[PDB]
Amino acid sequence: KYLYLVVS
Amino acid sequence: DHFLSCYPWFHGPISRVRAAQLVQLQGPDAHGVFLVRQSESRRGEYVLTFNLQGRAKHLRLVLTERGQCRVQHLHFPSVVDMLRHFQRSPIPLECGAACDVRLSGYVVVLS
Repeated sequence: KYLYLVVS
Repeated sequence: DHFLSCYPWFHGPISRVRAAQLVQLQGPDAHGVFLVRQSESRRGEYVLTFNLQGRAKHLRLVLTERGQCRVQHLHFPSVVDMLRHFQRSPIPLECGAACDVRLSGYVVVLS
């Protein structure tokens, strides 16, 4: 539903 | 939410479906076009709705009382600075360089 950001 | 009203890309309390159709209207050529809106399911919060190869995505934005904009592990002084950052650097997704998406233009609010 809502977008998840990822860290390296 | 009243303080963001000066910006032409802020649409206020429009719905997720309306926002999705606004940024999808021009299709995959509108890759990167965005708007900002209040969240309708988690009231008090805001959403960055943008076009990713013709599909609409919704990124949550949390605003401190001072106006600072927190996006998960990212912090910015303002939503404007958040927008300018993503105009220059890709939104960090798992697919990395394979799904490079930077914010381009914006949908002007229907006022």
